[PDB]
Amino acid sequence: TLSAEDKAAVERSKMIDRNLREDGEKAAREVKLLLLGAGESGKSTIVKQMKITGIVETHFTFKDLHFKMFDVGAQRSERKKWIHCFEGVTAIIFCVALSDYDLVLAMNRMHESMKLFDSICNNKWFTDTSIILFLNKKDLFEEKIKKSPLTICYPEYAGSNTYEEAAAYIQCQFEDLNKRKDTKEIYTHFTCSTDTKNVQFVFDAVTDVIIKNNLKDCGL
Amino acid sequence: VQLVESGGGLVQPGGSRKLSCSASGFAFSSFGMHWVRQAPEKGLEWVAYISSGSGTIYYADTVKGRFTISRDDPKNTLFLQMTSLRSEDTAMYYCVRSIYYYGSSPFDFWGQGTTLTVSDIVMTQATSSVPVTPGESVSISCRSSKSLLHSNGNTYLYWFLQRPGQSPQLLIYRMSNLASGVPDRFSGSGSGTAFTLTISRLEAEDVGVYYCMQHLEYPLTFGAGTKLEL
Amino acid sequence: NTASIAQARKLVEQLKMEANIDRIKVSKAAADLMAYCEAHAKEDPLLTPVPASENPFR
Amino acid sequence: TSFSILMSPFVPSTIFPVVKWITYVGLGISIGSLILCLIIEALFWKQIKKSQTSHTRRICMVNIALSLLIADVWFIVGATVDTTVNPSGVCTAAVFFTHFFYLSLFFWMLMLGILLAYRIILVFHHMAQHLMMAVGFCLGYGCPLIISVITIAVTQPSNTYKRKDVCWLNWSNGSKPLLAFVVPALAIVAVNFVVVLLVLTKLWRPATIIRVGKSLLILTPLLGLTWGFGIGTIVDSQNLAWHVIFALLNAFQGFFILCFGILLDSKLRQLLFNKLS
Amino acid sequence: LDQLRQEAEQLKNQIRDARKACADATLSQITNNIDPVGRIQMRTRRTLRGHLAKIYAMHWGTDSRLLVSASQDGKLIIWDSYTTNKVHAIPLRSSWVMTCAYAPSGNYVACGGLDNICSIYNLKTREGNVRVSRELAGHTGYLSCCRFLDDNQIVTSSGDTTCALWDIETGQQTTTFTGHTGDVMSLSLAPDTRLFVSGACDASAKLWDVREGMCRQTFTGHESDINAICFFPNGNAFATGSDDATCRLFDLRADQELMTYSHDNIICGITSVSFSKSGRLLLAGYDDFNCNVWDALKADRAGVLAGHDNRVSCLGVTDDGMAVATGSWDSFLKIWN
Repeated sequence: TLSAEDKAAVERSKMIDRNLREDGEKAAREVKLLLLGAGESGKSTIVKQMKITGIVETHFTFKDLHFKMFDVGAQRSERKKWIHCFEGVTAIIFCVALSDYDLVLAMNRMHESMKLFDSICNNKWFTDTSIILFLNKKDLFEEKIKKSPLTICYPEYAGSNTYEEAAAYIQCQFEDLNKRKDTKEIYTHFTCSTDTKNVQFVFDAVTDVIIKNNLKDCGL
Repeated sequence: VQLVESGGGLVQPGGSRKLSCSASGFAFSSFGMHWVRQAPEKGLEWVAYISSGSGTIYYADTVKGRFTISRDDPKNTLFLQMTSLRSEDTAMYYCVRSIYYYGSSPFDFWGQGTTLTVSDIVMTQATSSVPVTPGESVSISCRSSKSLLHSNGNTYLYWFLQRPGQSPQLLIYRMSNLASGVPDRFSGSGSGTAFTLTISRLEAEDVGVYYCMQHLEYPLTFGAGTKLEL
Repeated sequence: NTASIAQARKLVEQLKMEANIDRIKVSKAAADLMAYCEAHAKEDPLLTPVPASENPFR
Repeated sequence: TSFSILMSPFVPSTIFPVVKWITYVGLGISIGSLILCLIIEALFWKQIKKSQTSHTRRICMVNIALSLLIADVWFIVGATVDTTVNPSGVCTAAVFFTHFFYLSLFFWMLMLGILLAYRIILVFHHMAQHLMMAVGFCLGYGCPLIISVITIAVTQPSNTYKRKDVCWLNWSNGSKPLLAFVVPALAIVAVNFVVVLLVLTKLWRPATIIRVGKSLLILTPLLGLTWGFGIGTIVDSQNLAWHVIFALLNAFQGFFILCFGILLDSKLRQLLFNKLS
Repeated sequence: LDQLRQEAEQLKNQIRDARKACADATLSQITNNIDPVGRIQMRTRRTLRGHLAKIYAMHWGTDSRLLVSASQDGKLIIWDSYTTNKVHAIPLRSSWVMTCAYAPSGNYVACGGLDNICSIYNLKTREGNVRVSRELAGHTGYLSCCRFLDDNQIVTSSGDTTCALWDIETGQQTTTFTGHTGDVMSLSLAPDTRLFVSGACDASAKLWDVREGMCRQTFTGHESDINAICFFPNGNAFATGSDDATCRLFDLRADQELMTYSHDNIICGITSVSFSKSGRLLLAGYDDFNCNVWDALKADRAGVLAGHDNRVSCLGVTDDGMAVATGSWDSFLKIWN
């Protein structure tokens, strides 16, 4: 009980749906990552080397996967109004520096960096989303601890005053603030300025979250 | 927007012909296409329809089996191929564009028409000729053998104007609505199988032949024609 | 300083524009809204569904 | 009419008041449970096309549920028809139905197992949805339409296509018809056990105990692990009483699938509670 | 400096006195006796399928048949409600897009998002497609809302305490608006296309004239970020959605909040408010997954469109009131009547 025009309209609508679904299906095979860190964090070096106003949509192609690194550092708004839009990202990449282990910006850098890592961990949108962590500026740290007592920022540690001991405290204290090891896990890593490990670590974390996804898609 | 016919000429009965259409200046792969023909001294005749997606085809009762319509999107071209030519096919052809979605205007632009020289609702006109002088108003009619008012609220009458040496121009699509590029002094309408066209304040270049068409069910059939005279 | 003077001038301008307004009671706004909602309540399908024939969505 | 007559060529009289009865009771729940599954499965099909995994898996579940339902009903037919009243007709049709649909359910289990193995091993690879459904249906209802058809073709001429006492296959120094049911039914159990072991290595990161325990529960029945019990009663005449274990664990698979493969998914649970409750 | 401070204090005191002088009786002390809408046993008639991600905005056309809706996937669809047909699909330039517009004469659309820019597309072309005609830049923070004034004028707002009126023909801001303190998230254009009211994340609303650039009013009364704003179709009032689990209806003359919609057992956000054609329904979306319908004159009860299984994000009505469309985070849109 249709004219010719109605049949043509139906044909046009169905064609639109076919192309729409094809494009939407291809647009779900991407990898989405959000970059965060403190101000003056040295995150510029990581952003340039790692490769893995409004928004700086840094696009990369690595291991056949399309990494959308959203750098949102140009924004001057509360994160509570525009972060939830990324709730489908596989990963949050976090950058903090070792060098300011006792350098007071006011107090010091590490306390506020730890506040940021804690705030990102227990954020209710990021219940099931992994957080990959970079600690950076380690050579200047190994040079600089030669004069600092290390106890300025952490007046409860009394360990051996070598590089590995203080670095182990830094890494453990960063990994400490997870309240929800049941669903997400935090991965710790220190920036390897002469290596491409900064890429491989992030790639491996993304792969692991993807396998977890495809495995809990079967009901497990 | 530009549409151009091509591929005509003189052909004996039998053999085959292929009329092509080259389009330029618009998005070719989103419209639907028709071929419409006209007698050497008389009214028009529909031939074929092809649509978007290459899924719907319709032909004429007089030609079916001898004809084949096709489109090519990447190159923006249209084709109609015919076999076993007869004397009733001596005519002049045209491609016509038309796109269907809520609120579009079918038959918006006509091509130029190629010429082919070869050695069932019924719609007629009411009169033959009305002498016309500039400064006066004119009106023309048609009648049809069956209703054109479909179920969904439309009325498929199409009103066209032709001038000597020119191609048709979409005076009226769907018997009530005015096309783009045409003066507002024109108007057209219809009734229960009785149809009309009006031109107020007649000017020069408003003297020619006026044509009616239906589009309710395939195939499509025309009248014979009405002409004003200066 | 210059910044304080500019801020004070901006505050003066904004509060002068906001203060000099013809204002009406909230009850008058409520009454007008009620009257409007009552007047145009016949051509409204969602409040009173169409009887299944003039409704293209049935 | 034990459930073990699917597997065992012989059932001891000494235990007929028990091993037979268990069977019946189990079927009573199984069918009565399985139908419910499919009905619930029809209600929420419109929000499932979230990825290719969701759709493919839940199609496999639909097939397993229906195949088990019909197989068990027609087996109840085959057991409940008197062999001394109707020499032909309904008895032979019952045997056919049991064989075909029982092959069907095992094959669909194999399909779900290969799905999960595909998703984890080769992480990054994608094929079109329609090819997936085509392969799934042509293998799930595939070989079942070859074996239960060929089986009759050679078996009928000698009239070895029935047992004397129960309208089901029997073998005695000759035609071997349950070796066209027993061997397939078990050759998939091995694959799905491997599947569970493969997932457990990923799940055990070092509630590590609770996650692995829930995994073992959710993939014990639905992948066909319980059928292995019958490997103890198809190699011994009268070991002790393994028959009752086989009946108690295998005749209630429908309840297993409904409680685990259905009531364990969180989103489906919430949707059911919002809709029906 | 000191004289300016004293003048500002005096003007603020005058504003406070004016606000206090108009708080004697309100809608529920006047219109609570009006006849309830009862139970709106309001059922799906069509499910517009197609969205592969969340929905963030829809807008109804002027023919009550052609609809526009857009996602955080990067698509903006012009679609047919009567026969559930898709007429146009428009790809976008940046997927972080949070508002859409539909031209009143029926020829253009517009979009905007975090990338700070407002874009304008033209429909009725002779060449057979929909193309972008304008890109407007000059804001600094994210762009949250946009409306058409006419075929050549467009109003935008962003997260900077800034709003702007833009000449479409030339690309130059005719007059820009500053004076908030927090991010501005939305605006809702007057029926006369001369005004606009904008909500900003300081429990703030501000009223602005398009021709001049001056602001004339600021309303307060909320406790967190205000997410969605709309306008009463006669130009006397507007309603805002807050993230502290309440909806509000302010007047553009009363200089205060008129009503608040809230309940004890509701502690979730409001992502959109819109009205119906007659105004006797206020349809508001929440995060509790329900697209509730309020009796907008009593704030009393909630007819419920419990159809969705995720967060609500947008909802709107037609110009003749035939249908309502709700869009929520479940990748589906529902046409209801």
